[PDB]
Amino acid sequence: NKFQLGFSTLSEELDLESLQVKGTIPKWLSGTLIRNGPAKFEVGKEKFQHWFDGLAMLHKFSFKEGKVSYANKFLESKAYQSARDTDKISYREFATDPCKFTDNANVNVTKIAERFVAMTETPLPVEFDINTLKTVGVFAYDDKIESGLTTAHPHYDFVKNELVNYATKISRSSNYNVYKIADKTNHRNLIGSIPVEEPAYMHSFAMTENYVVLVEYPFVVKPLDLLLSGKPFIENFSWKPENGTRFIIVNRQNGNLVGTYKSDAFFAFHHVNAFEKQEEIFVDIIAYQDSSIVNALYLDILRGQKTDTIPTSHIRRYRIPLSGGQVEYEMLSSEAVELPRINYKQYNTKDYRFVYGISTYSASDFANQLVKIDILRKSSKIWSEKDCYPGEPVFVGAPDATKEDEGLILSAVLDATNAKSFLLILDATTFEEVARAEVPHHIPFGFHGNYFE
Ligand SMILES: [Cl-]
Ligand SMILES: [Fe+2]
Ligand code: NA
Repeated sequence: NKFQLGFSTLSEELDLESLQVKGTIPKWLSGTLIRNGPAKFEVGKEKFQHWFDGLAMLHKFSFKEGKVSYANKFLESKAYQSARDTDKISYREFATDPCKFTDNANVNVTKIAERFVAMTETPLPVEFDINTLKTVGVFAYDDKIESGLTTAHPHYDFVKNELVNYATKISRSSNYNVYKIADKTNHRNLIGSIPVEEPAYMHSFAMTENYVVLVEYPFVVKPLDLLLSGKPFIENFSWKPENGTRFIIVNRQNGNLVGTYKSDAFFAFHHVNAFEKQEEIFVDIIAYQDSSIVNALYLDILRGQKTDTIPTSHIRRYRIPLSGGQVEYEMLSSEAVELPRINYKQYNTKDYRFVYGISTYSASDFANQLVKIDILRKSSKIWSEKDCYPGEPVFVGAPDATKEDEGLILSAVLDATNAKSFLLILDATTFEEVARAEVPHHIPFGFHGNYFE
């Protein structure tokens, strides 16, 4: 196991004005890339069980006409602050309990009410200063919407300038609460509540021009088990393929229920993109056969010799006939893909051609390449390097771009032989390297980041 180091704690927090650049970073790139992920996998004697459980650390890559500055700090959440001060796991994580719920926002980052927030799947995000990476505190919403579980994968409507998400109220009468947030406010407007007996773990969802599509994988929890059973969060979820996958379509303007459509059981973390065509909706999902991937991302497996027990996922385009009939799918690529990203700003909710992600196909190593899938003419473009393990490829469109794949791809890459990470920058069109920035230490394998102008 050569990628061992990527699942090891990073104690060191620093703020360096310059990183050693090899190449040329386009002048027009003058924004900030914020990477989020786990960077502390134990608290003294107690070890975190799952990859998702590790305490949040933010990594900042700010650009100034060729130069690139770097800073990293642990998110000073109550989860972290309690661990640091008591040397005891204090809050309930995704798959680890101590001996109310966690603010360990280690999944993603966005802006809400023009404030930078780190997110996880618990109700309240954590506000941080993009300048200092200091933690402001818990970001309270100004509304009466109830929730126990939500996503760190909100959508953004650029036309209406709305953040769109859902939150599950987990009670003896549970609801999927689909909501929106207008710019310069922290008030959530309830679009619609879908009642549900046994809520499903939906890490993300699909948004089209008119609709929000909740794809309800049959990986479900009994609310009372979550409340009473003395077992970590994810251990209370059960795979029930008899139920099949339910596509719940909600009009994201008037909150009307368009319809529910069923397919054969499957699981997914990440949606890629969705769009409407004539009397049909197309939902592109990074799908697994079942929920076994969840139990594969425990650290003792990820750190272990047996790599080939981690299930692979593929881009499946599900076609929903609004007219009627069961939902069917086809594969857009034979390549194994995870952590998918697109030209989000321009082509989200719309018909598109290009997907970027990590490739997990195990041709030589596990998670050892970045891939660019061409949906139109099939085929793909690959990036890799000896004993290098790249992170989520973040697309950034070029100024006044006429094409979908005109811009840059930013990826945090772990060099195992060097025992240190570097920020890879690829031309989105050719998918070949233009520059890279050297980081003094290793950046643990994170989840999601975003580029802010
Ligand atoms: Cl229950
Ligand atoms: Fe995710
Ligand atoms: Na090979």
